[PDB]
Amino acid sequence: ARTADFRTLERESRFINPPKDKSAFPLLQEAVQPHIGSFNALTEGPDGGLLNLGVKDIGEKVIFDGKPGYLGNKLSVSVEQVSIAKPMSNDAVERKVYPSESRQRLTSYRGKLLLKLKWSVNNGEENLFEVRDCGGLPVMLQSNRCHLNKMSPYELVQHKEESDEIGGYFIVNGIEKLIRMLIVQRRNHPMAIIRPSFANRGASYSHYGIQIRSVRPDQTSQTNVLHYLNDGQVTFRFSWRKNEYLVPVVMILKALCHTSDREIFDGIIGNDVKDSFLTDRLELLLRGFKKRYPHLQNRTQVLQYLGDKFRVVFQASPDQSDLEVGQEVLDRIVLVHLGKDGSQDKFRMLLFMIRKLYSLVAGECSPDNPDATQHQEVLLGGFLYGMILKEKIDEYLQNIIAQVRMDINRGMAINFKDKRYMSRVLMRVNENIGSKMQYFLSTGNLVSQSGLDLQQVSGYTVVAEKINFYRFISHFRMVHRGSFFAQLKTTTVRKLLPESWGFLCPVHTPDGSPCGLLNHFAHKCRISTQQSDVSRIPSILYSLGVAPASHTFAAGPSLCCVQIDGKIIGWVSHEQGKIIADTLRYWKVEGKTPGLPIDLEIGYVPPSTRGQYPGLYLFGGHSRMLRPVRYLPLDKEDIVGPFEQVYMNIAVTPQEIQNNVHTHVEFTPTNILSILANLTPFSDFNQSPRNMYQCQMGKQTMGTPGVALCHRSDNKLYRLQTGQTPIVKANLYDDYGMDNFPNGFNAVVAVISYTGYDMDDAMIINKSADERGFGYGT
Amino acid sequence: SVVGSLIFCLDCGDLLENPNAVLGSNVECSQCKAIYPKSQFSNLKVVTTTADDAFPSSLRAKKSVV
Amino acid sequence: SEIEIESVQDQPSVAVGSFFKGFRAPSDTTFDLYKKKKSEKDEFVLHGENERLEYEGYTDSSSQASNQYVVGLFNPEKKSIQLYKAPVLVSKVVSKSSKNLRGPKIKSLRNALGEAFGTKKAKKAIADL
Amino acid sequence: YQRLRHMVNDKFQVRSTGPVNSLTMQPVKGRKRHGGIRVGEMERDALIGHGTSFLLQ
Amino acid sequence: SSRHGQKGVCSRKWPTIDMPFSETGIQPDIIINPHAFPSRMTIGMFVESLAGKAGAL
Amino acid sequence: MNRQPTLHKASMMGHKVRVLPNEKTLRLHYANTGAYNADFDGDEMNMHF
Amino acid sequence: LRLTAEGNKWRTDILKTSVDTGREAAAEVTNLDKDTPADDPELLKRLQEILRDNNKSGILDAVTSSKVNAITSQVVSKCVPDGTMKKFPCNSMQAMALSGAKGSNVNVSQIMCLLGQQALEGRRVPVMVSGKTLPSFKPYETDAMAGGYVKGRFYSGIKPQEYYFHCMAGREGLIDTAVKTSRSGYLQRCLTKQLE
Amino acid sequence: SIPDGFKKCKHLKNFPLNKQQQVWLIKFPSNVDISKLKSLPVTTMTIDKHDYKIMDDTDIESSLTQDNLSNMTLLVPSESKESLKIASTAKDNAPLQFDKVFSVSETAKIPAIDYSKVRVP
Amino acid sequence: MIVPVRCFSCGKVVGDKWESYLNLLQEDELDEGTALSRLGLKRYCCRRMILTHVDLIEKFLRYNPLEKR
Amino acid sequence: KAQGVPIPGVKQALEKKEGLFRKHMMGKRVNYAARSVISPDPNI
Amino acid sequence: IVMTASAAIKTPQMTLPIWNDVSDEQADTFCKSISKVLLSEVIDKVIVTETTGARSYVIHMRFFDNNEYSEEYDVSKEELQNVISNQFIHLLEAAIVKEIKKQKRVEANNNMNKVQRDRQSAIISHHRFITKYNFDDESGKWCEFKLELAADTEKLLMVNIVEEICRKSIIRQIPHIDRCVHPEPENGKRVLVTEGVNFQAMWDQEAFIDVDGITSNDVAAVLKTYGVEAARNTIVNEINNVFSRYAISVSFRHLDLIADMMTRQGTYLAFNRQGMETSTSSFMKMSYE
DNA sequence: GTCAAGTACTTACGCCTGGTCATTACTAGTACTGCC
RNA sequence: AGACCAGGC
Ligand SMILES: Nc1nc2c(ncn2[C@@H]2O[C@H](COP(=O)(O)CP(=O)(O)OP(=O)(O)O)[C@@H](O)[C@H]2O)c(=O)[nH]1
Ligand SMILES: [Mg+2]
Ligand SMILES: [Zn+2]
Ligand SMILES: [Zn+2]
Repeated sequence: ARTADFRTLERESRFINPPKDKSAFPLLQEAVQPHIGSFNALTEGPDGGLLNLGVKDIGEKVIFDGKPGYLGNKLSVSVEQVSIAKPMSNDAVERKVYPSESRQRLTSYRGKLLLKLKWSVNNGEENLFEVRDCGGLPVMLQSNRCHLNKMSPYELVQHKEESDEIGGYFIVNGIEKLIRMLIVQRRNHPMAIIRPSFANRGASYSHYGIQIRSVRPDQTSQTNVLHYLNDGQVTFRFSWRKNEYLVPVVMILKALCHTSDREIFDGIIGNDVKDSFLTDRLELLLRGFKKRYPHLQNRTQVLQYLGDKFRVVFQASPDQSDLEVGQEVLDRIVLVHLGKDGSQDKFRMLLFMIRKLYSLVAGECSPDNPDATQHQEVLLGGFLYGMILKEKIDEYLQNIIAQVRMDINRGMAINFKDKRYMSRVLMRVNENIGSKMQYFLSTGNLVSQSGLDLQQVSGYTVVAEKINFYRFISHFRMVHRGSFFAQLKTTTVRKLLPESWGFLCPVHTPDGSPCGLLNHFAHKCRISTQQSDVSRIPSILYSLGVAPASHTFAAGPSLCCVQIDGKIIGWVSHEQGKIIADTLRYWKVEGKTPGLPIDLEIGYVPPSTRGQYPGLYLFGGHSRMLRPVRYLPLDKEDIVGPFEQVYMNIAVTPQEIQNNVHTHVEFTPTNILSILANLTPFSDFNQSPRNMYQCQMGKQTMGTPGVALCHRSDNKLYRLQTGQTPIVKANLYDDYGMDNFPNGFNAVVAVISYTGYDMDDAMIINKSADERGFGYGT
Repeated sequence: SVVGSLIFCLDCGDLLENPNAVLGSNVECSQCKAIYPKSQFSNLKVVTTTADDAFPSSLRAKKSVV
Repeated sequence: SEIEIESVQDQPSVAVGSFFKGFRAPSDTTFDLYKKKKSEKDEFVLHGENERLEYEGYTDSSSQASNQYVVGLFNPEKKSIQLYKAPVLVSKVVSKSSKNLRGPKIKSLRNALGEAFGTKKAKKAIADL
Repeated sequence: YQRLRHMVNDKFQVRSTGPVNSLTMQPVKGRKRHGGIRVGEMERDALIGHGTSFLLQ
Repeated sequence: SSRHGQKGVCSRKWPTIDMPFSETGIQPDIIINPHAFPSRMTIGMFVESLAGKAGAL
Repeated sequence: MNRQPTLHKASMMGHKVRVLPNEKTLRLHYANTGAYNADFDGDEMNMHF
Repeated sequence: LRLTAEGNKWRTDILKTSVDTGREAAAEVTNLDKDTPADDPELLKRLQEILRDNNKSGILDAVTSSKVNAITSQVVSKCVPDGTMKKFPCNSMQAMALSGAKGSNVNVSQIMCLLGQQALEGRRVPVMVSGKTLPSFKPYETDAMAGGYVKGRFYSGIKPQEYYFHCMAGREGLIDTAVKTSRSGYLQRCLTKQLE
Repeated sequence: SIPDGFKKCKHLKNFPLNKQQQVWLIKFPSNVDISKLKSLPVTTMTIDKHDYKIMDDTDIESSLTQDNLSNMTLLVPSESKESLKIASTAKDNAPLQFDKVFSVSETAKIPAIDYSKVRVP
Repeated sequence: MIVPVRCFSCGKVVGDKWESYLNLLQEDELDEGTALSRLGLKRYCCRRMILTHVDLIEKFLRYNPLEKR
Repeated sequence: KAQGVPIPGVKQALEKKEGLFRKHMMGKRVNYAARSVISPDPNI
Repeated sequence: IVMTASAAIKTPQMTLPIWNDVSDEQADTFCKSISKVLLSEVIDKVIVTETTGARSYVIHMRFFDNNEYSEEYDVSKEELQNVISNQFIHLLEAAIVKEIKKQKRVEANNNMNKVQRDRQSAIISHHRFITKYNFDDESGKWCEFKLELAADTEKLLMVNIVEEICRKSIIRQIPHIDRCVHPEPENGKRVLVTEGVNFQAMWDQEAFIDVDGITSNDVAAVLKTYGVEAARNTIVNEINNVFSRYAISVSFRHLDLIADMMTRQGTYLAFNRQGMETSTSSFMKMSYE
């Protein structure tokens, strides 16, 4: 019985005829599902993909006449549907262009981008829906807009691509570009943050604060930061364009809903009325608002005050009333992940965020580490490609108003209802959005007038090398923290932290300057790329023991808060709260429950002494980090996340299970290492700086890039002539199809001082081995 | 309707004025325009202990050890 | 131990409101109970009135899809209780003085400096020179 | 084993003369542009520490 | 390189009649220095040498 | 001969030359490598004439 | 780099002394009595208080490291060279370590006896917010293995939770190699310009 | 100001308010058949051959250490059976606060870890 | 890519044993130990050629520029 | 010293590393010099 | 040492040679007099009681037992009363008046002895708005003083205020010295290491400390009081024991010139753009930065 | 006159090799074409 | 000549 085996009779047969059905080695395709499945999600899915939802968030933007006290006619122009076509070439009837033809032309493999406008006039008299092509949009390979989507490895050979060719990359000017992943703060979760830079906001700012990063349903982000002032009050903070703004939160609390002034008291303070720290710091807040703003005594008067201030910077029209532009402040800034028709749920989360900040300054909590991967989230590169596509058709929808701004100002021959007038102004605007995307992929620079919620501005695309298959598969698993963090003389951001167990590889990290910052995944870490279900989960938390958030009067660490994807569902005690963290785990693995998905992350934070803020936090949204683990009652696959993992006891091997303390075990202790880290042989015998060098050098080898080298046209390429499969190999070597791409040669290596020409790091070769083709390459 | 150093209205929950910054025998709500007497608001009493970590010392460390 | 049940009121008879601590009212303030016949996901509306305030409330239709609150009246001499199927209503106190207070529709550059950054103020002090 | 891509043939840059820069008349940065290697500040002072002064010039 | 971080340039393509040879008749085709091991502690390369040769036999 | 980083002054010395016929690499003796701080895992080093 | 059957018996019976070192070192720092159980609620209360402070957790990780490094010196001075299967000068590993050809005694200690304590920035392995050092270990356990003291030589191999602790100390040597030379290279740059 | 379908209830039912009698606010999930029940513990019980966990939630709507902290004011019918009023029986013009709050809730037994089938040697 | 003539370490002609090896694994069902031994591969420097040859030219030859497909 | 991506003035062609003193006076590109990978050699 | 010439050194120390005649018990009790004692280090807890309705504070403060802090810190009951009277209330008034200006944008009886009425009468006389004072004259356990405000003032914290004044009020501080520690004798000699530099204040303790053997750490504080050549000798010995920890041998001919270049003008000049402004060569200054 | 609180300003290892990218709007003009 | 990216020691 073989302990392992090459399969010579199987791999030679798979070289002769590729499978006419689905591909062998399906584990290779699961390493690019975060790249493929994110670009699929911006085109298809519920609600028309994540690009139709991003159109709906931009909305209608108007500009009036000067023809006579009405302003004229409205021109409520909009986009309502964006759609991408597969790439077709025009030589009459259109042919299907395959990316083999696009590599040889040294052009960009790109498909047609079709926006349809809504040229409304006078709030709905007549509309002029005209589909307008906006240049060629660069489509990435093996997506639902590429022609390699549902092809067999037989048909991928007949279209010259490669048999087990994984997509995941854009072809831009004949160069296989690739958008990197970025690690960033989790969505929908306000983490208490201590930073000395919070004190430079002005006068009497402390270093205590809280910070939520909400995301809209189109995967666009927005932060909402609360600062603690030493004066006794607190201060909201946001940014709309690239500049900051500072609002006192009682103005925002009185704007979100109709509030009694004890509702602000009752939301923060629970039954701990006799807490003298919490009462007196709240005395300063409400009296300090009545002192500064003696007016503004109901909802509709606070809301008109806040709308008048931010009117000139939200580009509000002369049509918009102060009250209805005040909601446009609240709909697009404060805690946007609840959206419209969530004003109560935005309100409860604010009262939660004040109390967590008041419990932070009391010392009864700990600052959440923003660099620890417990509180981290992934920008997939596909969702960044949809965030940038929103703000280039937001700007395009504004460029067709700045053109009828000058036309009002300079010219006079204007009729908004004329079909030829629309067809004259749209010949004056830069419709070529696809060149503005091809400029992004070719350069990496992020040109946006409203700079997105992430810090860096450059380096978003990296040339996928195809210099080695170890190099090529490594681009699709690498995670970069940011270019802000590279040019920084600190050390504690680069450390290997134990929250990265089974998510980030401890080994696969480049030596030198990017050490600790660019690091790859464990190979079973998969990223959620679509919205998991939420809808049945409060229906099966209220029957489990949760009293709802509308009939509660509870806050503080003495209770625990129940939050599904960032909204309070209700309130329950700590002792009952740990039962319905364990009951939902038993019901999500036993898949008979029709509402708990397996892909749910149930993070329970138990009450402690001056630790993390306690509460049950359920997460099910996009862009999370997930890994499989085996759950010991009813042995089945359980899927957990990084925020979840730091309070449960998974055992590394089924012999080190201890009685009544362990809940899960790993499937294997080899799914903590990366792709490249599992392939070094007997890795547990090396010194750890020497395992980190093979992950770096082994993807710099002269090997075989592919077998379509007749049909490639890349500017530099390294091919080793006669490669071999190793005797000594992990079982993941034969599982990712690495026999399709040899990288070296089984060399008879004599560990001997014999020569004197190989002492310090050097080595020598037999001459008549190299006369016989040993290690030859072109 | 008296919690801590502050008072509220019994009818809409509005934070009432400071009863010593307002003239005699009457305190009016700024939203209900209902008026409470200065009696029944006799004295505002609040005790507040320091946070039991504010004074780190060698002698504090011997409290839990002994 | 055990608690005995006499009957279960299957009809809308009473209800529960939750305002805040110290909510009182004059004794003539009476309330209204509204109902549309759906299936057993009932959605009610509370309405009330005195001279200077309005008392209006509503059910939580997002959370009453799975909850069923019941008020009981227990005799401690016996072990018997009745059961009254009573909803619990999110309610709020609407004023009348500051209810319809409102500014103008549109109050016809430096205006965004009440909510501005600490060096945004210092740069426009240079813009006056 | 493995053969890495760091062959000698992408090295062994040598210059006797060649193209010079325009505004400094110094040799050009580059192997492919047939230019010179730099004797920077950290090599200059270690060429003072020998006490040799015609090697510096 | 090996698969254990044992990088190093080629230094002389050493001729076959000047190499060590076995009683088996073979001659190696890479000589590596043993001194690259103790400061580096890459014993995964030593156990690969047993596991490689026991596999080819 | 010279090798970066030229930390101390004995990282930049003066050698004689023996011209070798075969390949395109510099040939350094082992006694010099303690003072240049040089290993043979792909170090390149300057040659000023 | 093998040891005798007598040598591994010496090795595996001194490493049995380390099974209670992490608790005796914990009970010394927290000033609870000796021979307290590892699941004592008074011990688990004060260990959670030690974790929340940076300075109080510096002396917990210094007393425990002072004892498990005393276990390490007992293993190496017994098993080397007295418990080696092939000895000097035939032991080619130890011949180039004694003579200073390449290596050290601390290298052949990790090859043949014990890899030892994995030191972070003066400390042991960093701890999570919960009190676990890794998901494999229970929260706040007084085991010496749970704080980075690994008992696996490179000849036999390191456990997967010992492997992950050895990757923390391995990266830290590469971080100080890369980024911290920008602080020392500007020392010589300022020192030379005045003294040229 | 009445929205669609919201019919006002004309007539209402009894509410007999007079160691004396106590007012309990008891929670039930929607899948509980209340229309025939007899027992209730102080613990767990059986409803349709299924166990349900029952607790005491006095310390959320009020607190266990301080009098007069109630928020859920009970609404009672008037002396007309036509409209609703605040509960009042003490001649103090204060609402009648709840005494005992019972929260019927679902529960399910997690099986213990079979240490003999998962600890493979 | 294709089978190496004249193995690297000693110099024995090896390149003709490849298609016989695939015969001695498929038709005559023998394991890899016997099938290398019957082909006269006694030294393990010879035995690591035919055992671990990838023979990747069969994946190359399915990209033929000189025939319609 | 000029309010306004910006165009480098005549001061900034002198100041730092990538200036004129450090980049082109204190250290220069040189003629008559080579650089190649080293291989060890006894019998030297 | 070299690059910044930091007179604001990160951790100043001072080595004090104990005499060969005085006892080891006479040392670790002597260091209790030098090592400072904050008012923070003697208070168990402070219980304020704000009254309003004429806002009026009741600043009750609870110490430890007199058998507990006078054993640890050697602080008498009488000296603890003066720090409250003459150091703490004066600094408490310096913060309450500072806020009111800028916000405009169990126990026994009373007549035990009339000296308590007289000592209360001085506090009402000398201070600004303190209307009561009492101190535990038999056990030192508690102090309690009233503090009055007007109704014009909005609400002060007066616990965060009271804490930070207790952290700044000193019982027995020798200036620029925080803690005096007696370590084990390293290489023979008896050594007393302080966490602060003040040579003038340590010249008073002749009988305890050898005053002609006091080496130190701060190369600029010894420049100020022991002339130039002691700072030149301190800079070599403070740069020698940074290569002595790492077992790096560098001779005293290089450490001599780096010393003598940094003290070539009598002051203590760094190696940076400030320390080279006094130089003849202008291109050397135009080459550095 | 003296002492502050806050600003403004400068630094941040050496050498070496590859690749890619690079101004945009618009505005007035000459020419193309549909038209009567 | 820059901007970024990927490296080598
Ligand atoms: N001044 C700098 N020198 C460097 C830099 N990177 C590498 N080096 C030099 O290159 C050498 C790299 O050594 P390594 O990082 O590989 C440590 P290692 O244990 O692998 O050395 P060996 O034991 O000789 O293999 C070292 O001597 C350094 O002086 C750098 O960024 N700056
Ligand atoms: Mg090297
Ligand atoms: Zn009111
Ligand atoms: Zn052979």
